[PDB]
Amino acid sequence: INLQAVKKKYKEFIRTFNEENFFYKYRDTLKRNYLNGRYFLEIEMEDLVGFDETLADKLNKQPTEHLEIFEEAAREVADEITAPRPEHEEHMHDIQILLSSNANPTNIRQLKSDCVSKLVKIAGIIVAASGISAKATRMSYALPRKCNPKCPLDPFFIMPDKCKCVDFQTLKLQELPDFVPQGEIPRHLQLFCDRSLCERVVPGNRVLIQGIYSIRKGVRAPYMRVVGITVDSEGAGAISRYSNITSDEEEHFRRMAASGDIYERLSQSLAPSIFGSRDIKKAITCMLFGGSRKRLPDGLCRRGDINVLLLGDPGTAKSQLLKFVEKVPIAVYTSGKGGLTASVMKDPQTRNFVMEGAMVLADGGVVCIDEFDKMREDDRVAIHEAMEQQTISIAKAGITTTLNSRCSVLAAANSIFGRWDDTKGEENIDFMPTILSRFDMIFIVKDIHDESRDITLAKHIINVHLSSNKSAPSEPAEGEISLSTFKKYIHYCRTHCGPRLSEAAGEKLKSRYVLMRSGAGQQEKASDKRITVRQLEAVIRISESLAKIRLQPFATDEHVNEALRLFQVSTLDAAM
Amino acid sequence: DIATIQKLSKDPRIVERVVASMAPSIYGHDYIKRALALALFGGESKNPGEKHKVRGDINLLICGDPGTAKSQFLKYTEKVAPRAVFTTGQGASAVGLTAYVRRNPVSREWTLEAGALVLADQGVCLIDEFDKMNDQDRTSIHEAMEQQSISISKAGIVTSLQARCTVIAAANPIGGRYDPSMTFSENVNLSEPILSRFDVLCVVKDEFDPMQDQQLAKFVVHSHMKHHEIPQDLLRQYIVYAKENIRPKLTNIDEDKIAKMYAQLRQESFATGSLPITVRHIESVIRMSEAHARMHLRENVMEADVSMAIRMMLESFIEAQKFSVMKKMRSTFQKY
Amino acid sequence: LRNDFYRQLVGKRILIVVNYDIDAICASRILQALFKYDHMLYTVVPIMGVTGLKRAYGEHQGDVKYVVLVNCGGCVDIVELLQPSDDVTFFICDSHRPLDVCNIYSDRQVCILGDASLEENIPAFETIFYDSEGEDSGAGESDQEDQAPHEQRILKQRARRQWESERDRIMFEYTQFSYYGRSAALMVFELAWKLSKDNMDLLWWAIVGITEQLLLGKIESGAYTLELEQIQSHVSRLTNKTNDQNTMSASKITFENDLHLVLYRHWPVTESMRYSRYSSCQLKLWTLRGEKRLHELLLEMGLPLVHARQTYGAMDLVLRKEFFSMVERLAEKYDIADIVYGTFTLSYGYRSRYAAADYVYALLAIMESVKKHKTPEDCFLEASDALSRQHKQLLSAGIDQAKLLHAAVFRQVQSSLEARQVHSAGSFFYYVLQEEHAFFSYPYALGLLARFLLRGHVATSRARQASDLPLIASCPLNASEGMCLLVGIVPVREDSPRNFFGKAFEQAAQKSGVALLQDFFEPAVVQLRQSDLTRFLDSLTV
Ligand SMILES: Nc1ncnc2c1ncn2[C@@H]1O[C@H](COP(=O)(O)OP(=O)(O)OP(=O)(O)O)[C@@H](O)[C@H]1O
Ligand SMILES: Nc1ncnc2c1ncn2[C@@H]1O[C@H](COP(=O)(O)OP(=O)(O)OP(=O)(O)O)[C@@H](O)[C@H]1O
Repeated sequence: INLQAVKKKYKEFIRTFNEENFFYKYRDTLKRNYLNGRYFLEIEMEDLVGFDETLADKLNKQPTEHLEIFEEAAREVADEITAPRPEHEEHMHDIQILLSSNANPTNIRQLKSDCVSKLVKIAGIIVAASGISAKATRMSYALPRKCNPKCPLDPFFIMPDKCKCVDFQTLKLQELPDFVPQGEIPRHLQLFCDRSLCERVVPGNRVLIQGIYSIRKGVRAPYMRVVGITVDSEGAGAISRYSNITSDEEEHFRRMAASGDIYERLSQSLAPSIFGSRDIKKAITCMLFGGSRKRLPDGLCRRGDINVLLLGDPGTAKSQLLKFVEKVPIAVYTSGKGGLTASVMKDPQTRNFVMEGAMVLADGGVVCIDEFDKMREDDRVAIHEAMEQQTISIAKAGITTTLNSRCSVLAAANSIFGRWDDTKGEENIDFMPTILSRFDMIFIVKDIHDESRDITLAKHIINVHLSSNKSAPSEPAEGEISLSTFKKYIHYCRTHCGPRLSEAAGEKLKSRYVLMRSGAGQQEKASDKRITVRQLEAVIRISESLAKIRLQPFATDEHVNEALRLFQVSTLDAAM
Repeated sequence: DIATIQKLSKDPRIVERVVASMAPSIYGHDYIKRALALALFGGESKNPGEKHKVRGDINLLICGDPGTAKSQFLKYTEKVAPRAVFTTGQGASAVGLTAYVRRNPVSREWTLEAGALVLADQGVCLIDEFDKMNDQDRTSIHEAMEQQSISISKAGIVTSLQARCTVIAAANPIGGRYDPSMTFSENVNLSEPILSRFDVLCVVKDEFDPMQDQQLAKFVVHSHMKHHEIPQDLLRQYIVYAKENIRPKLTNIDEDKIAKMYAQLRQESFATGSLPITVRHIESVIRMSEAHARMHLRENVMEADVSMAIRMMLESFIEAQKFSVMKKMRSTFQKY
Repeated sequence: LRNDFYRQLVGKRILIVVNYDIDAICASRILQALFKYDHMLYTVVPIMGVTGLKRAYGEHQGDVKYVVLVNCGGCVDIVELLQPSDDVTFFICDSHRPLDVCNIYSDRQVCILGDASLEENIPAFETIFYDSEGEDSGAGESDQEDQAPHEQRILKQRARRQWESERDRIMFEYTQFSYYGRSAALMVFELAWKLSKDNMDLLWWAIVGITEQLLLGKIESGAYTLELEQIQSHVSRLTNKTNDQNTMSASKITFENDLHLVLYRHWPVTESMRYSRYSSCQLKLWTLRGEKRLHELLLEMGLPLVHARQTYGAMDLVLRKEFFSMVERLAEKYDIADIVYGTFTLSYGYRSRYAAADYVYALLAIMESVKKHKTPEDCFLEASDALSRQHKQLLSAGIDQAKLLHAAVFRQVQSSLEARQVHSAGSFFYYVLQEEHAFFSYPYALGLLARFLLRGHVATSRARQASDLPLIASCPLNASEGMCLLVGIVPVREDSPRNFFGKAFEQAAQKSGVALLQDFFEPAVVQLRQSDLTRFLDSLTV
């Protein structure tokens, strides 16, 4: 029945939730949502078993009705508490509910006819979703014949001064990469969202989802919506924009910050299976942290982030490292074969020139690629541009919407003949220097021989490659632990501090770069044959990154001797 | 008639019964065919925590000579193994037949694909005429081998996808037939940063003896007397049982000695033909040992299969070095 | 009996609790609460070993009067161990009963809790210190030259004849077998029950105390099908509310006949039918076939497969209510008989309804032998700070940790078995192990290791000739630079015939003797050097 539910059960349910400690309610939560305009509420799905043993097993079967008996109970229990006296219910207001659980996730490949008009739980991934048009509830579907001398046959004028308005967003879902796409490609699905959950999910994230598989019109169509979404914890599966982090988390964080044995701890963090290569690694982690995007009263929106390089003989674990940098806030990865054009296609509906837009998708994330080498030049010029001004322009048809995106970039490579070029002269790149110039890092890889190193890289790998070893003994090391922390920690540290230099750093850095350029020019003159602003404006970013690390705003050049001794590697690499 | 596995599979001599139904085709050539028989037998993910997918499918080659009956080696694999693919040399540009295509219901859904490795995962790729392909495609195929994955762009999409399968090739070199035991990097224009991704080598070197010419001639003439110890009926099923269900491991046994042998490898081989001395081919040894014990359904292993693997590699890596074919021989009679 | 002595207990004391146990914490937290009732401050103690005890008394080397130790006693003639003991009040209450009587007599500084249907050692002291040979008691203890109020020296002959002919029973004591006896704090419940204490949570704590070693396979209950009268008679007869029990907090606790398969409640099924011994071994699942016979039972129950990989709590209703309503009757006929046992359950409130033993399998998993060097005692202080109704964020972590251990257990068993590491090595069976785990460092988990291999191999590869033979096992500690731990364990299904190995390993110690230790009050344990066992094993065969 419609009323025996609202008559007592839902209406007293919220009223009855009782554990001493005088918290265990959804009443106070409802009011402290109400006060601040939120208009929502969350529940589990296995608390009702703590109230009864039937209603839940009715919630699954006829959800669409129960989830409005809830709304009626919600407002009729909440407007009593709106009343300070009968004189401050200015007017009532509508709410939306959320429910959650921890039961079990599913996969798209089992969404079939039996799992229809029924609650579920899944786990997928996102690509993109629509804009925000509209939808409403009532105003003053079939609109029948009668009129209300004659007035004939359906003369109905909508009075939209007297209509209403809620939201509408149409979310999307693709599967995960480990549920038999092997002999296939991945399918996907489109969705639906209602009132307060637009701008709750940007594309490119891992989801938990609570939804329902229902139709619109025997070949008729699918779709799904949210029935109280939540999110993922792949380490920190969804910790990408919002904050349910608590003072405990800030406390643990900043207590880690002042701990002055964190950076040399973090130079051993990425590889619980690889040996060595530490000076290569001291600034693969700073690349995430980023420096400062300082605009000024003139134009100079100077380059914020940093950029990476590496090229070397195979056999030194390039691929795993870059896959790991993808793994550990948000990022994507391709390598070669992909663009120079952007996406001016045309929805066959309405025949216009829309802009679908994927350096877009790293506007706070980053990007990593291998093979700038083995992808030719028809698609390098748009990326020549993007990574120096970030004002990604468009001028194709009658649109000049030079949008922008702030992304960094990481580059692997492969040179011909190994260190054949790297011993002799000008075959470092085969193509051009202005994407070798326009970067920051300059880190070459070699695989030189020595018997001690040989035997050690022998047994070091065996204990790694023996029987999925690292259950016990990885975290028992000092502090080389928990990428999940690194995700949430970065998404703090980048989004708070506004650091910049001291006085004493400036003169020392100027003199040092002066000596660097002078040494380059002397190599020009000491060989009778043949230094940007970019090098200064990049190495400053490592000071930026370090001060980002320890959370000190102002940093020193003695703090940055490490950074300039990292750049020393670049200098003595391109020594010739 | 389903436990025929355990009617024979626990006897000792049946290690070499890999070969009696490997390819009863061609008189000589036992080594390379046993090696193929291994590389067709293996598979493991052994994914550790969070890092990556390691490897369970392996590169082969036989860049020998135009004449040795090698084409024909491979068709038994295609007609015997579970999953494989149709191609020769001169495929696409590796871009692929209608791969990049932005998504609308104009032009009737505008088909999408990226090559063929996507289309046979946990199967095998048949290729021939490696040295006779447009370099900028044999370029592109250079990602699957260890990373076992693709990643694309240049559409309205940036979807990604795994490429987990096995490579095998039996091509031809430059220079007509074949040099003598003179080196390899001189003998064919396959560059350094690829043949390292390749691990297990073989070469069909031929020269003239009258006796074996008589023997194989008798064998061939008898092979066209078909007028009018295993069958193929089973090792299909043996390999399915072995590759699906059993999931072996390793244990601490003598694994320091591999270090000394890899060290001898790299120190005695510096500048002669010594570029392809890397770490995957010493992934391969212990992995091949696991494949050997898979061929036993032993599920663990002792020194026997490890010494067998090290033996095979002594063999091959001596084969592809100088007319002084005995350097590692004299250096290795103490292990042998 | 201390309805009379307890009125001595007001002044200062020390409450010791010897080496870690669930009997320990259960029997002691109750006494903490008792002694903060009549306004006394007191002391609870961790023991890591008997050296920790002697230094503890050294650390408590005062004249503190009402000193207490519980669940110990068989270490020394404790008068000899304990010099400053002059007239100080000692208390034992230990269930490891087979103790010498040198500790019992000298009725100043001990409390004889001697009460049993076994009058087996009555003259047991009348010849050891009372008589002697080769030394005025007027006995062999005194002179033996025909001076003690067939030959002049047959005095000693009759003396040693009686001595040794009744060492037939002295060697029966402490030199044939060991055990435990009775409860840890059920006596203490009935003690306190005279003082009008209706603490339902105390009943739960003692239920935890019993259901540890109510494990009729691990350690015997005996009283069990008698305590289905007794404990109910404690609780059921006295009902404070006949009509008012539909209440939120701590509803008056109950009893039901349920099972001892692991963690039926909080996990899915088809992994939790897999980790116990009695369900697994009697269905043989580490081989492929066992999944098939399991599956053909799941047919007869006809549960869904998809459901059998959902948490039991997470299932739909009717199956998850009818589950045990089915399983009890159509499992008796398919190789497994004896998982159903007698236990309790209750909820605090609405969250979920905890299982009366499911703490102990988190407690055993709170033994974190971590390299921080502090954590055993912190594990104790966490454990006794866990059993309440209050601290509950941590019990879930305990359950998680427990299950991941229990599913790591099997991971070694398949690894060890089908390589045939079951070394016979003569009269008994023998096992050896190579490197360290944080899982199975300490020996509780080690006995749990042994008690899956054992049933598996010894039940399934043999005739009935050797199904009754005992067990040993290595266990290395890369912790302490190489000591090569060992534990002794019994043969199959003989509940009362328990360990020979109260001392039996000491045979080889008597022959050669090499750096052996017995630091634990636990007898069923030893500790060695890194590799000095092989010749000691050749000795330790017979
Ligand atoms: N220094 C190292 N320590 C441990 N393992 C290593 C090391 N280098 C490589 N490996 C192993 O080899 C693999 C890394 O090879 P990787 O894919 O980086 O080669 P690559 O850089 O892709 O070669 P190319 O650049 O020619 O494609 C990893 O799976 C790892 O197991
Ligand atoms: N030793 C041999 N044993 C059996 N058959 C042989 C032998 N030599 C040649 N043949 C036959 O000759 C034919 C040619 O096969 P073969 O593999 O020698 O050509 P190929 O070397 O692959 O040429 P390419 O490498 O250019 O494709 C086959 O049908 C094969 O049966």
